Amino acid sequence: EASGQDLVPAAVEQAVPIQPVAGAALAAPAAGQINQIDPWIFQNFVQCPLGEFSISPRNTPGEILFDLALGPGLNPYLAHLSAMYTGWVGNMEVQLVLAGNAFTAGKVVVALVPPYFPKGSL
Amino acid sequence: EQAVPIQPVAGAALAAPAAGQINQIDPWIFQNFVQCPLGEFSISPRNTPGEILFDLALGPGLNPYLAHLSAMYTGWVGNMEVQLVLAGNAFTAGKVVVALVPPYFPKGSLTTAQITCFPHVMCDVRTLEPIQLPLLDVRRVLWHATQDQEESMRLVCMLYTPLRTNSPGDESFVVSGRLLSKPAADFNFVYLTPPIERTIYRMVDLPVIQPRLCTHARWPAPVYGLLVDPSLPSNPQWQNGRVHVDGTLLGTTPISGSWVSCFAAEAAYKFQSGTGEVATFTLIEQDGSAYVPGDRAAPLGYPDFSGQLEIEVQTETTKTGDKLKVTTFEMILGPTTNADQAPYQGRVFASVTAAASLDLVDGRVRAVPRSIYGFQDTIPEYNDGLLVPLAPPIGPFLPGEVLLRFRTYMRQIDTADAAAEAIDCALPQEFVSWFASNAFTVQSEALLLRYRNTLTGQLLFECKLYNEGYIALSYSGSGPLTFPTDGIFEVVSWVPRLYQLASV
Amino acid sequence: EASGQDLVPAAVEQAVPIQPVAGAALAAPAAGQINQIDPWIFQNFVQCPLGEFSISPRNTPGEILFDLALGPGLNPYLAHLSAMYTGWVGNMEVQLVLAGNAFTAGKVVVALVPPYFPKGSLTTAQITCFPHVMCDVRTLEPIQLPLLDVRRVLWHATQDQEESMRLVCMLYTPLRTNSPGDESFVVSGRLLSKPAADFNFVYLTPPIERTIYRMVDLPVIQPRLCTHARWPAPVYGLLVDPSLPSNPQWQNGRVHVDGTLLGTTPISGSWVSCFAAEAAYKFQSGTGEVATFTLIEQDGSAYVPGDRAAPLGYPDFSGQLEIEVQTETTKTGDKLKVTTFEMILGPTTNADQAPYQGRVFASVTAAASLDLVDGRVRAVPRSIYGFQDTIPEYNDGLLVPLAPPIGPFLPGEVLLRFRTYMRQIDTADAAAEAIDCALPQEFVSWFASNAFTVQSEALLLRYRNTLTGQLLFECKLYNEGYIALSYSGSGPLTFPTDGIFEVVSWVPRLYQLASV
Amino acid sequence: DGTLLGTTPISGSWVSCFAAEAAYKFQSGTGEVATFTLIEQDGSAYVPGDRAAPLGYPDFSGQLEIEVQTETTKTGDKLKVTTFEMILGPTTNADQAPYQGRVFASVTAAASLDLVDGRVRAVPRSIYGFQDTIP
Repeated sequence: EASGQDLVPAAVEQAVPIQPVAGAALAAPAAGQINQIDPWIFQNFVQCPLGEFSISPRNTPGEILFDLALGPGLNPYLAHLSAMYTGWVGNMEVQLVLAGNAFTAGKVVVALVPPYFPKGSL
Repeated sequence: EQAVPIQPVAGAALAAPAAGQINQIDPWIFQNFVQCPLGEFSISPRNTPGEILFDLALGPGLNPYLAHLSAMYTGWVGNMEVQLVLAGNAFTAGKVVVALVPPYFPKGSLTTAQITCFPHVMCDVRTLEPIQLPLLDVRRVLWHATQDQEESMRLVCMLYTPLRTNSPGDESFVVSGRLLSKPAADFNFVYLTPPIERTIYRMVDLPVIQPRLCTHARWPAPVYGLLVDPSLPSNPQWQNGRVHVDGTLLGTTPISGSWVSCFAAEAAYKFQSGTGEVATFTLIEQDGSAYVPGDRAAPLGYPDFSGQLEIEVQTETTKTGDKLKVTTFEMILGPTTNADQAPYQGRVFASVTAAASLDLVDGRVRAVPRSIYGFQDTIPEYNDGLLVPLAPPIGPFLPGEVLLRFRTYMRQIDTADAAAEAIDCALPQEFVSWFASNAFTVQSEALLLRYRNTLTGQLLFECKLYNEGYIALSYSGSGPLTFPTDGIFEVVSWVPRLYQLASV
Repeated sequence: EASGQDLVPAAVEQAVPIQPVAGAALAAPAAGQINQIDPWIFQNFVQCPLGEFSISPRNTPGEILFDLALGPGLNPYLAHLSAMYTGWVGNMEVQLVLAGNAFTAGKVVVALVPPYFPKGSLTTAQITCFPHVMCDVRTLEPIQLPLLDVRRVLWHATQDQEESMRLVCMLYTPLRTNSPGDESFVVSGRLLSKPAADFNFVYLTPPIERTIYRMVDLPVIQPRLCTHARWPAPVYGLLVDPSLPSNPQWQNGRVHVDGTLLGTTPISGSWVSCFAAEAAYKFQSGTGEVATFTLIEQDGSAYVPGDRAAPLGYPDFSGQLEIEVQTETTKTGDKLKVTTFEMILGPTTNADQAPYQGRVFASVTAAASLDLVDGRVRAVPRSIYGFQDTIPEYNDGLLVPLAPPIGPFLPGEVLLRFRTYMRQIDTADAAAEAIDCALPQEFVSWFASNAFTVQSEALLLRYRNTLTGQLLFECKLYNEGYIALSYSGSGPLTFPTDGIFEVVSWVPRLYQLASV
Repeated sequence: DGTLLGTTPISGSWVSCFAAEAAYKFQSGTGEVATFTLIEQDGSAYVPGDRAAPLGYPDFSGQLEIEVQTETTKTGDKLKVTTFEMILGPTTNADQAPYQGRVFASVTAAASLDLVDGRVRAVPRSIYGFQDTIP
């Protein structure tokens, strides 16, 4: 552990109110080919293409920090396998590493905006 | 946390026997906190203990899945459940007290010993997790009605003990807090009803028209650019283009855009051996309705700028061959120490400079302005020399806010002045005839407008619309800054009048 | 929980060595009436009248922070129920909220001093011999501690007479800060309190009006509308200024908090800076008309030399002032007429100017003899020539008993002046000079006609601008009828005149205010 | 219950006196003439409402001698408190508009008593021809 605990260690995936969602079990009988991705990609996390952002004190409230859309463009692998295949399915797990100095404050909110929502202001 | 001395309070089990239906709620609302945007605050080391940070009442307006869901139903009844997040780190100190004031209480100032005699929690500014606490529904009628802002249990949050922290040279460490709120287990709506749109829960949405096309409000000519100018008078009392957000029409503002700067009247033409053909118009509202001296300083549409202007009038001349003809006249608006221009009473004297006794005929007239002379952005003489009930000056801006302008240009006769200096209004007429044609209900004090470019999408500034009918903009420059005139105004939310914008 | 735990969270009532004490079980058979107090008062704590204190690094060790005595004056309820009943009993529970920044140090000690102990010194050597508790000025939670009722009579009376178990604390070892820049964190305290298991009142009497636990009500009227107490003119703006003398002894607009007048403060708003007198008009070949005014109270009652240095309402500045007088002259055709006299205050090298004895003089530059018959008349001012805000010669040049100077202030506190301007007759410049009182005349006429009971040393005020609803400053009000405000700037500082002074809570003298 | 009928001022000093912006001229007849534009005594502006006059305006007829502070532009004199002769009753000839905020005052001075414009409050010095009827 670090030293010390005048920080706030959120290690728990907070409870988001959204049902589970079926992945490549709705595309197995309608994509005429068997496919799997190397089972050692599912093991370690890895930085997205768009990986970095900064929260500087000049950023007012409301400035979208990182607006990243689900797809193969969220790994260096899944975006480099997705040049062979034509199409994808399924879920994903995203980490978020923001561990600012112990002399800071202020809070961010992450919102799983659904499809077909007009891009723009938010 | 949520240990306050209040008995449980029943809802939707006390108003079911006397309510036709008891409708339920999409059960994915009971599992998602939402924020009422007047539930934000920012403590700062320079805040004396006793300020009221947020004061908000129970209702369906605290949760935009209810402010909208309450257009289909007649009445609501039940509890809510709120939580407060304080964003402070472990090097701060100083308490904050949240109190559940009951729903019949003389509003006003509560000194820091009167906010703790209520039921209340006290919590530090070093608490990570949200401070959950319930918002029960203490009422006396069975179930409230949705189209009726009636009293209900309020939350008040007071800075009990000042903040004590260090702070760098920028920007002095505000401890910001937010509030969120979701329906409790038994918040039910009562009677289903065809959804009427103009219920009293509606963000005041502004017309989607670029300020370059909207018709100006003080001179009949399109807008030619909007700008800020801290050098010009910062508290003018123009009498046109003055509409409160909640619909009312301050001053002499007309609901058209064509009534502006032009009056209708019954004309009285008579010849004199001096200036010639003088005219004494007895005023009237343009549409035809008679005019009586009332609370507004002049008939609807009269000008509100001092200086000489000519008017164009159709005169049914009784000569031979020249039956009908539009001629120009000459009228003086300013005091000028000799002029019986009493619009407040309904008499305006306009003359010409003609040597012939051209025999006009009296009758109804509407007088469109043709050109100003010696323009002065100050009040004409609405009475002979006395006072007159007029609209109060625009304001008051927070320290570090300047009025937004909507500049148009006007015709002008002169001899050496070439630059066409001209007038500006607070809101283009397409906003006046839009706030008077909806009668929006007004939530607190000011909307957080935003002027977005239509194609690039990038913001330009965050103007704050004060519902007394103007648009303040945070600014610190020295000279008049000019903005692009091809964006779009769009609202964001309500906001407390103590809000601080982003400097431009 | 907070973040984090480099603080010290004393949540436990420390063990005080004192037996339990029976409350309203010794007054049940000797108070011929059943009584209970609303059972929802026993549930939540609530701030006392005297609730606030401050531990600033300047406070040496030994300075008593809060010395509060057990009684009904320790809740806003128990002090508002105790206007009906006559007498109380029983225990109480007091909290103590001192949660200073995590960069402080220093410790306080709280000692349940028993009754019949001589009030006064209580130095830092004999505050630990009592049954005490030591607590750090960093403690996070509130620190509960009891306040039992040690007594020898069954139930005390509800007049301040009785003596009960005070609960005094003391800045044991001083507060010193540790953060690396130009700031020491004054730790503010709070004090919440609730009646114990068996507090109870005894006999039910009529809720008399002028009772003893009226907190304070300052009149809800803007300083812009009030009337000045040193010149018949409205108030035109309040401000703070260190440049001017910060210890004057104005003999007008000087009332205690409990109404006791001081010096020569009138009760009217019209009696101000004027006087009634039996006139004596004569003529001589020099200046002309001479009036030997024999002073008399403005209402008509005869003047007498007393402790106050002048008749009620006599002007307490220095300089030449004109005067309006309604006189009935003998000249035919013009009998009744108002005329203007002139009177010079202060030393004049010809000074039988004894407003204390009862004689003053006026002189009009009349050519002929203004044949004016002597007569009782009042004299209202119209203009001042040589203004000097200092005490005039109340005797010829001798000593005269008068009101003490406005003080004393803490280090860094300035008098808060309600300022007005008076008509001026001068020759060179055109800046009408300014006079200023400590309390507008409405406050004097209000305190004089209410007779509150001051509790400890001062009332912590505020200033709520009613238009917008934001505070403006945190000014403290001493009992000697002046409003001290903490301030550090060099030039003056003017405040708006729409605020509503509202009392917040009692407070000792050592309360370090919030600078502006 | 606190309501303020009529035009009663709160401060006990606003009574029977009014503040106004002055505008002196000197006609060659009666003498100086000041056309006071009335203003609420605290300073805030005036608007014709439902009370008869600004707060504190006197409600008794009779020619009233006011005493007012003024400033002159002559030599050796900078400030001086002078008097005026205001008429309060109907007087059968006066463009007096206490409701609209315009009141006349004059003196008897053959010379041109030059005075600079400004803001002045007219406390009443003396009355003459008193009547207890509304002006």
